[PDB]
Amino acid sequence: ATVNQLVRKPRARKVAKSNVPALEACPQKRGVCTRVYTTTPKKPNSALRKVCRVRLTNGFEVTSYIGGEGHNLQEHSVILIRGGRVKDLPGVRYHTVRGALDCSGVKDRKQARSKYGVKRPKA
Amino acid sequence: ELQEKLIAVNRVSKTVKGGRIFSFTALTVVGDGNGRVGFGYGKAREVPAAIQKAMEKARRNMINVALNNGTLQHPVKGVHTGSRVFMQPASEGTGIIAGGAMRAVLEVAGVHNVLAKAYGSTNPINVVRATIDGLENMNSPEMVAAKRGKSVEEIL
Amino acid sequence: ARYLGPKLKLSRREGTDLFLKSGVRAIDTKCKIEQAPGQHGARKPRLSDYGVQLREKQKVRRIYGVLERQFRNYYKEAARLKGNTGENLLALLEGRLDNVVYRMGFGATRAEARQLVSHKAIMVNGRVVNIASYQVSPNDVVSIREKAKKQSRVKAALELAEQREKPTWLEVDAGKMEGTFKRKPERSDLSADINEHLIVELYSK
Amino acid sequence: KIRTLQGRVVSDKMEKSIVVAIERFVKHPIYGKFIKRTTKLHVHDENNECGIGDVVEIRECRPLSKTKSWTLVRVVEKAV
Amino acid sequence: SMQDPIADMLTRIRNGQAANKAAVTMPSSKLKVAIANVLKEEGFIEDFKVEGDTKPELELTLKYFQGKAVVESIQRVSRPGLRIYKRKDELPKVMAGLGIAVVSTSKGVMTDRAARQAGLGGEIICYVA
Amino acid sequence: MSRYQHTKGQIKDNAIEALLHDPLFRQRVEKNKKGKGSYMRKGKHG
Amino acid sequence: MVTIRLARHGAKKRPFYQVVVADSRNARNGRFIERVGFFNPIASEKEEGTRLDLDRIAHWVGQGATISDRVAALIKEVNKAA
RNA sequence: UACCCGCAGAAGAAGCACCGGCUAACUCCGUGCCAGCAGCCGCGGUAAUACGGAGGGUGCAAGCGUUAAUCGGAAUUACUGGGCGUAAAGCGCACGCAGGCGGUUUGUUAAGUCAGAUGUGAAAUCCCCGGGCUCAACCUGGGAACUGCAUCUGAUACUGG
RNA sequence: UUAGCUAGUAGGUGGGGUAACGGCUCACCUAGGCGACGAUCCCUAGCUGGUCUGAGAGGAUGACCAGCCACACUGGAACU
Ligand SMILES: [Mg+2]
Ligand SMILES: [Mg+2]
Ligand SMILES: [Mg+2]
Ligand SMILES: [Mg+2]
Ligand SMILES: [Mg+2]
Ligand SMILES: [Mg+2]
Ligand SMILES: [Mg+2]
Ligand SMILES: [Mg+2]
Ligand SMILES: [Mg+2]
Ligand SMILES: [Mg+2]
Ligand SMILES: [Mg+2]
Ligand SMILES: [Mg+2]
Ligand SMILES: [Mg+2]
Ligand SMILES: [Mg+2]
Ligand SMILES: [Mg+2]
Ligand SMILES: [Mg+2]
Ligand SMILES: [Mg+2]
Ligand SMILES: [Mg+2]
Ligand SMILES: [Mg+2]
Ligand SMILES: [Mg+2]
Ligand SMILES: [Mg+2]
Ligand SMILES: [Mg+2]
Ligand SMILES: [Mg+2]
Ligand SMILES: [Mg+2]
Ligand SMILES: [Mg+2]
Ligand SMILES: [Mg+2]
Repeated sequence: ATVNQLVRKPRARKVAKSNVPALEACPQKRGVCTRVYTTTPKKPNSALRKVCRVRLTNGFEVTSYIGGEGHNLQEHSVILIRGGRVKDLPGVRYHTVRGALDCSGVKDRKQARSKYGVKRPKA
Repeated sequence: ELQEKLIAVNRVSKTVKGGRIFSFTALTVVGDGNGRVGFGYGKAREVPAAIQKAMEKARRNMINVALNNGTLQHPVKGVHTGSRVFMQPASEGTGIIAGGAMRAVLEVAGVHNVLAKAYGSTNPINVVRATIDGLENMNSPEMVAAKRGKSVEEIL
Repeated sequence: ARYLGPKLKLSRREGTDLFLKSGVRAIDTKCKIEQAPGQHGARKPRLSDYGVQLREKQKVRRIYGVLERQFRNYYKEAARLKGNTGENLLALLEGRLDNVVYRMGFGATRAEARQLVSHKAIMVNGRVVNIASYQVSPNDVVSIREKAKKQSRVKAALELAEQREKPTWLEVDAGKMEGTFKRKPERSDLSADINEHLIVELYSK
Repeated sequence: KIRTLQGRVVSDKMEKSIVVAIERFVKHPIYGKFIKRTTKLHVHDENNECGIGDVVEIRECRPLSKTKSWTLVRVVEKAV
Repeated sequence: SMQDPIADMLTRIRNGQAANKAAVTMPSSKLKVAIANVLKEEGFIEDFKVEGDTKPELELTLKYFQGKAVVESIQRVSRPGLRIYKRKDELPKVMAGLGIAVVSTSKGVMTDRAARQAGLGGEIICYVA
Repeated sequence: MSRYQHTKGQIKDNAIEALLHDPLFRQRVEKNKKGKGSYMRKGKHG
Repeated sequence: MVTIRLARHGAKKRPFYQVVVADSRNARNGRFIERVGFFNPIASEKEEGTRLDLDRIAHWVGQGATISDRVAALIKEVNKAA
């Protein structure tokens, strides 16, 4: 605080680590589904949240959430993950991208389609 | 002539043998758009009553503020509890650049052009108090001249 | 790049008449001007601090027919310029060629004026200008070109204008169909209902 | 008139050479405090006239060794 | 130790103002005297009086208006731990020009405005509001 | 249809029983709308 | 050697040449000793397309500076005009 | 080629996100702690403005969302601009070297300091007044700025010697 | 949570070398030289004009454009 003190030893910038380090400052990354499963959320929620353990293109073995109702994923299914954690799931820091690579877009979605990789139903 | 507006209304509880007793607190602030500003903090079992009370409070215990052409006279700090507030006069057309409770109080007072910032706590009741204090303390050129025993032209 | 939807809906939303129709017929007859658009129109929710400013901004934008990025740019320009910011912004808005045309009375609506501008009906200083966002400068004469002078719409527009209140900052000739943008308008010449200050504030958060 | 610097002789062991600390009184970039910063310089001196602790005026010149590109011009305050 | 006499003087003045004391006395110095003079000129005090030969005492007469103190605020700026010097274009404006800033220039201790007029900067001793 | 990843490790004697002593088949108790665990600081729309 | 030449500085289809003294080795729009004028071949009516600080150019020539053909032409034009 | 003139005919040309609060925008149906949502707080256990669809609305628009990344908000490393009795924070207490700071008077010096100048601080960029592309972006003339450094000539209140 | 490092090492004399000053090199002489104002060692990194952000002070950054540096399959070497 004393200016002398500061001069001696200046003020440390608070070095913030990233919460999505498997991405390695990439916006997405491709990976291979090592294992696809459901798990119970932490309290106070009840669900069977669909999630996939993925071996990434850059070496990392992460686990990734799969949003939308229903998915075609299984083992050896090449997918893109994007970052974003699911709060209720212990340890999930990444979402899969619906509508990239082996992951399908959601069936019969009419709203927020772009988020679930669904094309505009032409009529 | 007096424009008045409610900043924040908040539900607060007392606990009793039965269970909880809820009540409402209304923080209002009134002013004539020239020098005068007054804030009021009313409390009642239902909201409208509380608001009314606050308004009543506000209307009495007002305070005059030395305004120069719809803005402050010099940069002023103001504090109350955690809420320490800074407010600086600014050029005609800048608008009120002010946060939360503060914005309200300024508007009713009649300052049209300010650059403010709220440091510390931004607890509405305290921050309004702080702002009012700042406004109150802020002296004019004429006043300063009077105090120091000079003409206004000598001070500038 | 243009709003192509219902026009009176916008007006309803704002609350006021934005002059998005010619004014042959009164706005109260064309719509429920008091009630807002949609299922939940009659309900009037209490508007936030943020909300009111936003609404104000929309109103102005709607009036002139400027989309958001352009509006932002204009605001920035105003800020940069010396003097009062809101006022500057207003002036800039006025300056638009389509707006000027509308004022003159060659377009019934601003939309009409814009269309005319687009279609190469309008000359600024004897040179066909096509852009509606074109800032007209002081002492610039702006005129209907001879090919567009036979249009029945133009005369109708002129007639309509004659009913309306004429601007002090222009001088327009109905027979010649040329108007001189004499000076950039003062704030007192423009409408008092517009609270430009709110708009200014909005672009500072 | 030539550019020249003053300083106390921090050592004078190495023959025909001395090291001359030069105090410069800079202001700190951020904090605004004025700090005494130091500049040791290997200075050439023929005849070995300078003592240790001695104040001495020096000028810059063509390099005389790996580390020695300053020469002394006059010694001052040579008390012990 | 006493490490700042000007600062001490300022503090004394402030305390006098707080406590509604008519006059405030302290060990005199030349710089201090100059400061006092400046204050007098600017009208933040009524008078000052240096008294004694061997160890002289400056006595400032504090000033009140409508029951309250004229010296609303009075801060050191330059201080022994951290000196502040400004150039003429960088000279501070206290209270948007209402308050004064006592600056020690090459041509003596003067108010900020005076310094500006002269066309010279210097060590900014203190602000007074 | 995805597999539930149970916390029992390697099931030996009986699967159903194991599952029953698992989070998937944990007890759920609802939050009271009125009564004991009933106080809400903020409404659903508050 | 040092030369006096145009450096292309405009947009696509709208060139604007800055006339620069420069060591010939340096790239066209790169390092240069002095900028001693400009030339605008797309310049409209009622605006100066060309402007050469002639004295500077002369000085450079004296020192031993070669001149671009285009630059020479420009100079000639300037001379004529004046 | 830009640009201009003529031809026909509304003709070939609108999506994306969002609508519990923060945050502009609300209803019905389906589901029933499931399916799902989620930035935070949380929602969903049979009347869900929070899930999914629809109608209606809001915001942006040839884009609109998501992810990543930086600064901001964050006065949350506080030089400007924080703190330490009880919230995190006074070494268990002292002595003391380096270091930081130094009562008062005169003289001198002129290092800090201040003032003026000279040289430089590339051009581009940023900003100001202009000019050119129909406007803009873009290009461009001239300025200002580049808070610096060095040297010379002064001032000497303050700090230093 | 790297505290000691350095023998051409620091300086001298004289030869040699360079376009040029110079431990650049060599022979001898002296025992120095650097280091808590961070030497040495480790990790990361091309630098600047600028760029982004910010009221500013700062923080982050160095694609494009322009200045400088280094590299040209890897490691060495010289010739012209
Ligand atoms: Mg009792
Ligand atoms: Mg566009
Ligand atoms: Mg402005
Ligand atoms: Mg929501
Ligand atoms: Mg809302
Ligand atoms: Mg959603
Ligand atoms: Mg339902
Ligand atoms: Mg929904
Ligand atoms: Mg910060
Ligand atoms: Mg704190
Ligand atoms: Mg405790
Ligand atoms: Mg504690
Ligand atoms: Mg203790
Ligand atoms: Mg002293
Ligand atoms: Mg000096
Ligand atoms: Mg100078
Ligand atoms: Mg430059
Ligand atoms: Mg133009
Ligand atoms: Mg002195
Ligand atoms: Mg002295
Ligand atoms: Mg030799
Ligand atoms: Mg030799
Ligand atoms: Mg590298
Ligand atoms: Mg900030
Ligand atoms: Mg290769
Ligand atoms: Mg090789």
